[PDB]
Amino acid sequence: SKVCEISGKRPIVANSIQRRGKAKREGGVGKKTTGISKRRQYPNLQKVRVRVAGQEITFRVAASHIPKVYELVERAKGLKLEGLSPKEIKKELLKLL
Amino acid sequence: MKVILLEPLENLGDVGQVVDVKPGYARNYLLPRGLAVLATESNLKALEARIRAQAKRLAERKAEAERLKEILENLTLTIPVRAGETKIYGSVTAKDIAEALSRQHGVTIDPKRLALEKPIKELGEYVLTYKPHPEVPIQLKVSVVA
RNA sequence: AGCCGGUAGCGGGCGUGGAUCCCUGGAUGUCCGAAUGGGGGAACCCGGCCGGCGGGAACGCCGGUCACCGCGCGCGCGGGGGGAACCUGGGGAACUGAAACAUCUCAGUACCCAGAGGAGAGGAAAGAGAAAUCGACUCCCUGAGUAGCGGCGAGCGA
RNA sequence: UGGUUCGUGGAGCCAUGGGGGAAUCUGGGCGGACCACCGCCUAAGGCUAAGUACUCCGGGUGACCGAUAGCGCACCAGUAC
RNA sequence: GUAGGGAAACCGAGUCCGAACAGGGCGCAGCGGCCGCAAAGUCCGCGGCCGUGGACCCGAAACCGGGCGAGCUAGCCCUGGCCAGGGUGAAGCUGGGGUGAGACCCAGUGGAGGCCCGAACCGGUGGGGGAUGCAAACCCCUCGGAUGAGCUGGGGCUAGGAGUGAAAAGCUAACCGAGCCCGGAGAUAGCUGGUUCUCCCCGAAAUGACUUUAGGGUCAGCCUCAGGCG
RNA sequence: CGUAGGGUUAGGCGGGACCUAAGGUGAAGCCGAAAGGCGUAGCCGAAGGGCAGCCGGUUAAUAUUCCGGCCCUUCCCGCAG
RNA sequence: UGGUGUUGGCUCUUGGUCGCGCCUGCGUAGGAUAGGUGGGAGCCUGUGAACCCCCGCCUCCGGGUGGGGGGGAGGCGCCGGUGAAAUACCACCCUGGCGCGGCUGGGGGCCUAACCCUCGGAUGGGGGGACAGCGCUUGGCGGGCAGUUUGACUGGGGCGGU
RNA sequence: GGGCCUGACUGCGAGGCCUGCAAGCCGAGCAGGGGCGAAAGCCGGGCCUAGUGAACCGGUGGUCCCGUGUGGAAGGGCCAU
RNA sequence: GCCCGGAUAGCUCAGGGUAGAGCAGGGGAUUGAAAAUCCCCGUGUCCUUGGUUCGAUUCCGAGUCCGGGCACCA
Ligand SMILES: [Mg+2]
Ligand SMILES: [Mg+2]
Ligand SMILES: [Mg+2]
Ligand SMILES: [Mg+2]
Ligand SMILES: [Mg+2]
Ligand SMILES: [Mg+2]
Ligand SMILES: [Mg+2]
Ligand SMILES: [Mg+2]
Ligand SMILES: [Mg+2]
Ligand SMILES: [Mg+2]
Ligand SMILES: [Mg+2]
Ligand SMILES: [Mg+2]
Ligand SMILES: [Mg+2]
Ligand SMILES: [Mg+2]
Ligand SMILES: [Mg+2]
Ligand SMILES: [Mg+2]
Ligand SMILES: [Mg+2]
Ligand SMILES: [Mg+2]
Ligand SMILES: [Mg+2]
Ligand SMILES: [Mg+2]
Ligand SMILES: [Mg+2]
Ligand SMILES: [Mg+2]
Ligand SMILES: [Mg+2]
Ligand SMILES: [Mg+2]
Ligand SMILES: [Mg+2]
Ligand SMILES: [Mg+2]
Ligand SMILES: [Mg+2]
Ligand SMILES: [Mg+2]
Ligand SMILES: [Mg+2]
Ligand SMILES: [Mg+2]
Ligand SMILES: [Mg+2]
Ligand SMILES: [Mg+2]
Ligand SMILES: [Mg+2]
Ligand SMILES: [Mg+2]
Ligand SMILES: [Mg+2]
Ligand SMILES: [Mg+2]
Ligand SMILES: [Mg+2]
Ligand SMILES: [Mg+2]
Ligand SMILES: [Mg+2]
Ligand SMILES: [Mg+2]
Ligand SMILES: [Mg+2]
Ligand SMILES: [Mg+2]
Ligand SMILES: [Mg+2]
Ligand SMILES: [Mg+2]
Ligand SMILES: [Mg+2]
Ligand SMILES: [Mg+2]
Ligand SMILES: [Mg+2]
Ligand SMILES: [Mg+2]
Ligand SMILES: [Mg+2]
Ligand SMILES: [Mg+2]
Ligand SMILES: [Mg+2]
Ligand SMILES: [Mg+2]
Ligand SMILES: [Mg+2]
Ligand SMILES: [Mg+2]
Ligand SMILES: [Mg+2]
Ligand SMILES: [Mg+2]
Ligand SMILES: [Mg+2]
Ligand SMILES: [Mg+2]
Ligand SMILES: [Mg+2]
Ligand SMILES: [Mg+2]
Ligand SMILES: [Mg+2]
Ligand SMILES: [Mg+2]
Ligand SMILES: [Mg+2]
Ligand SMILES: [Mg+2]
Ligand SMILES: [Mg+2]
Ligand SMILES: [Mg+2]
Ligand SMILES: [Mg+2]
Ligand SMILES: [Mg+2]
Ligand SMILES: [Mg+2]
Ligand SMILES: [Mg+2]
Ligand SMILES: [Mg+2]
Ligand SMILES: [Mg+2]
Ligand SMILES: [Mg+2]
Ligand SMILES: [Mg+2]
Ligand SMILES: [Mg+2]
Ligand SMILES: [Mg+2]
Ligand SMILES: [Mg+2]
Ligand SMILES: [Mg+2]
Ligand SMILES: [Mg+2]
Ligand SMILES: [Mg+2]
Ligand SMILES: [Mg+2]
Ligand SMILES: [Mg+2]
Ligand SMILES: [Mg+2]
Ligand SMILES: [Mg+2]
Ligand SMILES: [Mg+2]
Ligand SMILES: [Mg+2]
Ligand SMILES: [Mg+2]
Ligand SMILES: [Mg+2]
Ligand SMILES: [Mg+2]
Ligand SMILES: [Mg+2]
Ligand SMILES: [Mg+2]
Ligand SMILES: [Mg+2]
Ligand SMILES: [Mg+2]
Ligand SMILES: [Mg+2]
Ligand SMILES: [Mg+2]
Ligand SMILES: [Mg+2]
Ligand SMILES: [Mg+2]
Ligand SMILES: [Mg+2]
Ligand SMILES: [Mg+2]
Ligand SMILES: [Mg+2]
Ligand SMILES: [Mg+2]
Ligand SMILES: [Mg+2]
Ligand SMILES: [Mg+2]
Ligand SMILES: [Mg+2]
Ligand SMILES: [Mg+2]
Ligand SMILES: [Mg+2]
Ligand SMILES: [Mg+2]
Ligand SMILES: [Mg+2]
Ligand SMILES: [Mg+2]
Ligand SMILES: [Mg+2]
Ligand SMILES: [Mg+2]
Ligand SMILES: [Mg+2]
Ligand SMILES: [Mg+2]
Ligand SMILES: [Mg+2]
Ligand SMILES: [Mg+2]
Ligand SMILES: [Mg+2]
Ligand SMILES: [Mg+2]
Ligand SMILES: [Mg+2]
Ligand SMILES: [Mg+2]
Ligand SMILES: [Mg+2]
Ligand SMILES: [Mg+2]
Ligand SMILES: [Mg+2]
Ligand SMILES: [Mg+2]
Ligand SMILES: [Mg+2]
Ligand SMILES: [Mg+2]
Ligand SMILES: [Mg+2]
Ligand SMILES: [Mg+2]
Ligand SMILES: [Mg+2]
Ligand SMILES: [Mg+2]
Ligand SMILES: [Mg+2]
Ligand SMILES: [Mg+2]
Ligand SMILES: [Mg+2]
Ligand SMILES: [Mg+2]
Ligand SMILES: [Mg+2]
Ligand SMILES: [Mg+2]
Ligand SMILES: [Mg+2]
Ligand SMILES: [Mg+2]
Ligand SMILES: [Mg+2]
Ligand SMILES: [Mg+2]
Ligand SMILES: [Mg+2]
Ligand SMILES: [Mg+2]
Ligand SMILES: [Mg+2]
Ligand SMILES: [Mg+2]
Ligand SMILES: [Mg+2]
Ligand SMILES: [Mg+2]
Ligand SMILES: [Mg+2]
Ligand SMILES: [Mg+2]
Ligand SMILES: [Mg+2]
Ligand SMILES: [Mg+2]
Ligand SMILES: [Mg+2]
Ligand SMILES: [Mg+2]
Ligand SMILES: [Mg+2]
Ligand SMILES: [Mg+2]
Ligand SMILES: [Mg+2]
Ligand SMILES: [Mg+2]
Ligand SMILES: [Mg+2]
Ligand SMILES: [Mg+2]
Ligand SMILES: [Mg+2]
Ligand SMILES: [Mg+2]
Ligand SMILES: [Mg+2]
Ligand SMILES: [Mg+2]
Ligand SMILES: [Mg+2]
Ligand SMILES: [Mg+2]
Ligand SMILES: [Mg+2]
Ligand SMILES: [Mg+2]
Ligand SMILES: [Mg+2]
Ligand SMILES: [Mg+2]
Ligand SMILES: [Mg+2]
Ligand SMILES: [Mg+2]
Ligand SMILES: [Mg+2]
Ligand SMILES: [Mg+2]
Ligand SMILES: [Mg+2]
Ligand SMILES: [Mg+2]
Ligand SMILES: [Mg+2]
Ligand SMILES: [Mg+2]
Ligand SMILES: [Mg+2]
Ligand SMILES: [Mg+2]
Ligand SMILES: [Mg+2]
Ligand SMILES: [Mg+2]
Ligand SMILES: [Mg+2]
Ligand SMILES: [Mg+2]
Ligand SMILES: [Mg+2]
Ligand SMILES: [Mg+2]
Ligand SMILES: [Mg+2]
Ligand SMILES: [Mg+2]
Ligand SMILES: [Mg+2]
Ligand SMILES: [Mg+2]
Ligand SMILES: [Mg+2]
Ligand SMILES: [Mg+2]
Ligand SMILES: [Mg+2]
Ligand SMILES: [Mg+2]
Ligand SMILES: [Mg+2]
Ligand SMILES: [Mg+2]
Ligand SMILES: [Mg+2]
Ligand SMILES: [Mg+2]
Ligand SMILES: [Mg+2]
Ligand SMILES: [Mg+2]
Ligand SMILES: [Mg+2]
Ligand SMILES: [Mg+2]
Ligand SMILES: [Mg+2]
Ligand SMILES: [Mg+2]
Ligand SMILES: [Mg+2]
Ligand SMILES: [Mg+2]
Ligand SMILES: [Mg+2]
Ligand SMILES: [Mg+2]
Ligand SMILES: [Mg+2]
Ligand SMILES: [Mg+2]
Ligand SMILES: [Mg+2]
Ligand SMILES: [Mg+2]
Ligand SMILES: [Mg+2]
Ligand SMILES: [Mg+2]
Ligand SMILES: [Mg+2]
Ligand SMILES: [Mg+2]
Ligand SMILES: [Mg+2]
Ligand SMILES: [Mg+2]
Ligand SMILES: [Mg+2]
Ligand SMILES: [Mg+2]
Ligand SMILES: [Mg+2]
Ligand SMILES: [Mg+2]
Ligand SMILES: [Mg+2]
Ligand SMILES: [Mg+2]
Ligand SMILES: [Mg+2]
Ligand SMILES: [Mg+2]
Ligand SMILES: [Mg+2]
Ligand SMILES: [Mg+2]
Ligand SMILES: [Mg+2]
Ligand SMILES: [Mg+2]
Ligand SMILES: [Mg+2]
Ligand SMILES: [Mg+2]
Ligand SMILES: [Mg+2]
Ligand SMILES: [Mg+2]
Ligand SMILES: [Mg+2]
Ligand SMILES: [Mg+2]
Ligand SMILES: [Mg+2]
Ligand SMILES: [Mg+2]
Ligand SMILES: [Mg+2]
Ligand SMILES: [Mg+2]
Ligand SMILES: [Mg+2]
Ligand SMILES: [Mg+2]
Ligand SMILES: [Mg+2]
Ligand SMILES: [Mg+2]
Ligand SMILES: [Mg+2]
Ligand SMILES: [Mg+2]
Ligand SMILES: [Mg+2]
Ligand SMILES: [Mg+2]
Ligand SMILES: [Mg+2]
Repeated sequence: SKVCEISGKRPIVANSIQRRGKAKREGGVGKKTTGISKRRQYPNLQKVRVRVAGQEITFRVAASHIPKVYELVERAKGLKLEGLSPKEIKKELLKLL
Repeated sequence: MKVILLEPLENLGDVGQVVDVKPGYARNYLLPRGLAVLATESNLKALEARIRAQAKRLAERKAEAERLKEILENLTLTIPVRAGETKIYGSVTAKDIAEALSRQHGVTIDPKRLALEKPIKELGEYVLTYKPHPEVPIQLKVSVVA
């Protein structure tokens, strides 16, 4: 899952820490680390289809910024849009950011 | 997710009212079918801009009717006809009552807005009903004479 | 006042009417190469359009123009590739040390990638931290192997 | 999860992949869990010389080498092979 | 450096443990006639040794990163080529026989097959030779397959914990139980080897305790030098 | 082998200005931290398809190439049907 | 594999806490169906009584009760008899039931519009369908793979012994 | 064998044994508050030599020593186990 | 160390107003018996100690023993 086109959220590198033992605060000797290795945390990317000036535009977006898509659809009502292709439309909708 | 209904909808609300729905129902159903719009702030005052006009435009329709109920309830359109003892040879229609008003008092009147189902064939004093705007009706005193 | 590079000789020339030679600007600059008309096993092969040359229409040569991508109202402008180290960002080992070994160490180092520029990063407090105080950021000394962190081991370290 | 001296520790701070999701100064963040009090500072927009680094390049200088040394190459060397 | 004691608050030539004025721990105090010399300490130089660094020099078998190889070899893909000559004689067909019709029988024809013999071609069984070779796998005699799961040219694809494998851990450019090159890198080596002028004095140990320790270490023992005591 | 001089002649032979095969590449499109990985048509890709020359003579050295004899292909323009 | 996001519409029937309703509560003595306690000689009835019918009903099968169609001057308490606890009316509540309202969670039936597949026709038709896929998080199986560990003494080492 | 009892003490400890270290062992006497004995005196477990495990990490009772601007708190320290 | 359990007759298991039931054991009926079957019969501090109530299997508390489960191990 690549990149949110609205927020620019992208996959980040994380660790995955494996622990044994009873935490000190529960009365145990404490926690011991039995493995640390690398992994990727991904943005929850989804498709959002909307029709703008009679053209289907598809966004790859983190579920965080889903309502931001419709916001740009509003702000495009003052724009002169008809005649352009679904590519040029998406460009305009994004420069409003 | 509050949105603005643009159509009365089954167990949601009346057009112009703002109600709450789950997001999926909104952005995947109500919105692409024109059935509503999201209740942003931009098209929120836009809604207050319409309830404002309609309030004042409907009150002007009530205020102009009064600027004629005052007149018409303070006068007598007198219609001289040709008649024998009681019954007229011709008749006086709303059209006649209309043009006769424009003749004497010069008030312009819509004859189709006058409560006359049968043309008038008998001398006397009549008080009829004039409804320019409903719930604001006028009682016109009109004297027909030979 | 000599000169036609190393480089002498053969055979021929130039210079006080200022050469050779040294500096700056300019002109020329085959083909390949980011390579960019298109193709291709780099330095080869094959085209469109405009103008020219030959007896020239076929054929060939000469000059000009023609890639992709981005950005602004078909026209412009910009991008590409390279550069000894140095710099920022995105990824990121292991031997080794712990006299075995896994947490820890080596080290965010080696290396890969993107980008930058003569530097780059950073930078004008939602800061510091106890001074009733200071007053952007960067770099050097000191603070200090301190405070602390640590299978409280080996070590790490403001 | 990462960063910091901080390896889960009483673990704050800065950064953020997921979920929930505010207010405009009588708003908000910080002073190492947390609460009070007392103070510090104004987040989610951008730019900014100089002092810093390096040495393909040019010059100056060595209690630097002197042809098995000094650069791999003093010489037609990143060559012959 | 000039004050230490205590985990600390803290006190201070003291302090901590303690109820203590108890007891104990760790601490506290120049030579000569105000002048001079010496000295705590500290600064710089020199020397021995220790810590961190590759740390006396040379040497692994290996681990890891980024690249380079399928012109050798293995499999597959696309497109071409090659297999003298001879021998055997399946099915089917035709005719004859047979029967109620058949099954089936004989003859002829026919030309099948991981069929047979044997060159080219592809192999490499036994023996001998070669063994600083003609050759880092060859030569001679002999022997297997030779229409097939056949052999072979040109164009291609698949690679390093990965390929490919009628399976041998085979092969992946003349050593593959994990290729090659450059890099981390002077990896690490408690092991083995090596360690360069002269003279003078002294002079060991191969034991004990503990040790994932036993051919390695830490302390003690034994050697040496300096200052002091006598 | 050393030094010098000379020698390779094509519309028809082979390849190109022709076609496609595996495969490679790749406007559309799809995917991946970056580098990049895919991908229909299209383009490239040959010892496969396609396409018009045979015999003799000559040089120290080239010959279906030069020469001789006899044949043929495509492109342009013109005339005729 | 649970929670959650992407993720929506309509129903059916549930359950768990919270507020209120109305009661269910029958060992033995006894009038009879005695929750626990306390208050209290008056609660009632035209602001519908002593009897007939539907039943919500729960019945311990003896009885409890409501709202309806019955109904046009009547009830039961103090008194008590035996009680550990007197009965009426009123209330604070326990063990329990459900009528209603709150958040809720659970399953089940359907739908289409997200998302997925398909359709020479693609702002559309068809099928799957809020499942699947994909994101963050939970626990588990996991030599397919990775990093490693697998002691010493020893009349050689192993085995044995220590 | 019996009576009374809890010294199977608290705060310390001259001086020694043993010994590479670290440990192990024996100890008179002073103070607090006690048991027994008329008293002298004895008693800091057991005739004696085996019946044991350094540190790290954490639990529990106490102490009120530290408490990250300040008052608390979180968390440590100390004594005991 | 923490939560959930149990104990009831000889073995097993059921349980605010009872002390239960089955199997083992006793005789009696029954056959050639080995039986099944039929019968009647016993076997309790319900672990113990406080408390609850008018009362105690229950309910509470607290200890004893034995079951389960959880986490831990310097
Ligand atoms: Mg994790
Ligand atoms: Mg605690
Ligand atoms: Mg841990
Ligand atoms: Mg830890
Ligand atoms: Mg990993
Ligand atoms: Mg998507
Ligand atoms: Mg969507
Ligand atoms: Mg749509
Ligand atoms: Mg979010
Ligand atoms: Mg959200
Ligand atoms: Mg913004
Ligand atoms: Mg008329
Ligand atoms: Mg000359
Ligand atoms: Mg000359
Ligand atoms: Mg002159
Ligand atoms: Mg001049
Ligand atoms: Mg020039
Ligand atoms: Mg080009
Ligand atoms: Mg090209
Ligand atoms: Mg031209
Ligand atoms: Mg000419
Ligand atoms: Mg021309
Ligand atoms: Mg040309
Ligand atoms: Mg051109
Ligand atoms: Mg590039
Ligand atoms: Mg550049
Ligand atoms: Mg860097
Ligand atoms: Mg970085
Ligand atoms: Mg790696
Ligand atoms: Mg590591
Ligand atoms: Mg390691
Ligand atoms: Mg290792
Ligand atoms: Mg090291
Ligand atoms: Mg090691
Ligand atoms: Mg080691
Ligand atoms: Mg090892
Ligand atoms: Mg290691
Ligand atoms: Mg590590
Ligand atoms: Mg290192
Ligand atoms: Mg590190
Ligand atoms: Mg980096
Ligand atoms: Mg480097
Ligand atoms: Mg500068
Ligand atoms: Mg700068
Ligand atoms: Mg500012
Ligand atoms: Mg300020
Ligand atoms: Mg600062
Ligand atoms: Mg100030
Ligand atoms: Mg300033
Ligand atoms: Mg510093
Ligand atoms: Mg200091
Ligand atoms: Mg640390
Ligand atoms: Mg460390
Ligand atoms: Mg660290
Ligand atoms: Mg570090
Ligand atoms: Mg820092
Ligand atoms: Mg850190
Ligand atoms: Mg952290
Ligand atoms: Mg960390
Ligand atoms: Mg922290
Ligand atoms: Mg924050
Ligand atoms: Mg967040
Ligand atoms: Mg405001
Ligand atoms: Mg404020
Ligand atoms: Mg506020
Ligand atoms: Mg903040
Ligand atoms: Mg602060
Ligand atoms: Mg805070
Ligand atoms: Mg604070
Ligand atoms: Mg501040
Ligand atoms: Mg600011
Ligand atoms: Mg900031
Ligand atoms: Mg800048
Ligand atoms: Mg300036
Ligand atoms: Mg600067
Ligand atoms: Mg330098
Ligand atoms: Mg220089
Ligand atoms: Mg120089
Ligand atoms: Mg010299
Ligand atoms: Mg030399
Ligand atoms: Mg040299
Ligand atoms: Mg020499
Ligand atoms: Mg030398
Ligand atoms: Mg050089
Ligand atoms: Mg050399
Ligand atoms: Mg050089
Ligand atoms: Mg040399
Ligand atoms: Mg050379
Ligand atoms: Mg101290
Ligand atoms: Mg004290
Ligand atoms: Mg004292
Ligand atoms: Mg003392
Ligand atoms: Mg001195
Ligand atoms: Mg020495
Ligand atoms: Mg030393
Ligand atoms: Mg080294
Ligand atoms: Mg080093
Ligand atoms: Mg070394
Ligand atoms: Mg050294
Ligand atoms: Mg390794
Ligand atoms: Mg390994
Ligand atoms: Mg590699
Ligand atoms: Mg390669
Ligand atoms: Mg091959
Ligand atoms: Mg090959
Ligand atoms: Mg073929
Ligand atoms: Mg053959
Ligand atoms: Mg044949
Ligand atoms: Mg044959
Ligand atoms: Mg044959
Ligand atoms: Mg024969
Ligand atoms: Mg024969
Ligand atoms: Mg035959
Ligand atoms: Mg035939
Ligand atoms: Mg036959
Ligand atoms: Mg024949
Ligand atoms: Mg045959
Ligand atoms: Mg055969
Ligand atoms: Mg044969
Ligand atoms: Mg054969
Ligand atoms: Mg055979
Ligand atoms: Mg061969
Ligand atoms: Mg052989
Ligand atoms: Mg062979
Ligand atoms: Mg033989
Ligand atoms: Mg042999
Ligand atoms: Mg050999
Ligand atoms: Mg041979
Ligand atoms: Mg032979
Ligand atoms: Mg032979
Ligand atoms: Mg043979
Ligand atoms: Mg044979
Ligand atoms: Mg043969
Ligand atoms: Mg054969
Ligand atoms: Mg044959
Ligand atoms: Mg074949
Ligand atoms: Mg082949
Ligand atoms: Mg082939
Ligand atoms: Mg071949
Ligand atoms: Mg090939
Ligand atoms: Mg393959
Ligand atoms: Mg491959
Ligand atoms: Mg490998
Ligand atoms: Mg590798
Ligand atoms: Mg494999
Ligand atoms: Mg094979
Ligand atoms: Mg090789
Ligand atoms: Mg090789
Ligand atoms: Mg090989
Ligand atoms: Mg091998
Ligand atoms: Mg290996
Ligand atoms: Mg390996
Ligand atoms: Mg190897
Ligand atoms: Mg090889
Ligand atoms: Mg090689
Ligand atoms: Mg390299
Ligand atoms: Mg390097
Ligand atoms: Mg290293
Ligand atoms: Mg080395
Ligand atoms: Mg090693
Ligand atoms: Mg060794
Ligand atoms: Mg030696
Ligand atoms: Mg001496
Ligand atoms: Mg001697
Ligand atoms: Mg000895
Ligand atoms: Mg010894
Ligand atoms: Mg040991
Ligand atoms: Mg050993
Ligand atoms: Mg041994
Ligand atoms: Mg050993
Ligand atoms: Mg050794
Ligand atoms: Mg020693
Ligand atoms: Mg001695
Ligand atoms: Mg001696
Ligand atoms: Mg000595
Ligand atoms: Mg001496
Ligand atoms: Mg002496
Ligand atoms: Mg020659
Ligand atoms: Mg020639
Ligand atoms: Mg010709
Ligand atoms: Mg052409
Ligand atoms: Mg083509
Ligand atoms: Mg594209
Ligand atoms: Mg990736
Ligand atoms: Mg590409
Ligand atoms: Mg590609
Ligand atoms: Mg393709
Ligand atoms: Mg073409
Ligand atoms: Mg082509
Ligand atoms: Mg190609
Ligand atoms: Mg081609
Ligand atoms: Mg061809
Ligand atoms: Mg063909
Ligand atoms: Mg051909
Ligand atoms: Mg041809
Ligand atoms: Mg011909
Ligand atoms: Mg000639
Ligand atoms: Mg020839
Ligand atoms: Mg010829
Ligand atoms: Mg000719
Ligand atoms: Mg014509
Ligand atoms: Mg999951
Ligand atoms: Mg869901
Ligand atoms: Mg359905
Ligand atoms: Mg649909
Ligand atoms: Mg569709
Ligand atoms: Mg559809
Ligand atoms: Mg559909
Ligand atoms: Mg459907
Ligand atoms: Mg459904
Ligand atoms: Mg789902
Ligand atoms: Mg979760
Ligand atoms: Mg997991
Ligand atoms: Mg396993
Ligand atoms: Mg393994
Ligand atoms: Mg598996
Ligand atoms: Mg393996
Ligand atoms: Mg071990
Ligand atoms: Mg051994
Ligand atoms: Mg031995
Ligand atoms: Mg032995
Ligand atoms: Mg022995
Ligand atoms: Mg022996
Ligand atoms: Mg022996
Ligand atoms: Mg053994
Ligand atoms: Mg006694
Ligand atoms: Mg007494
Ligand atoms: Mg002593
Ligand atoms: Mg000792
Ligand atoms: Mg002992
Ligand atoms: Mg005493
Ligand atoms: Mg006494
Ligand atoms: Mg006494
Ligand atoms: Mg006494
Ligand atoms: Mg004593
Ligand atoms: Mg210990
Ligand atoms: Mg430790
Ligand atoms: Mg501790
Ligand atoms: Mg405590
Ligand atoms: Mg305090
Ligand atoms: Mg504080
Ligand atoms: Mg306070
Ligand atoms: Mg305080
Ligand atoms: Mg504490
Ligand atoms: Mg504590
Ligand atoms: Mg505390």
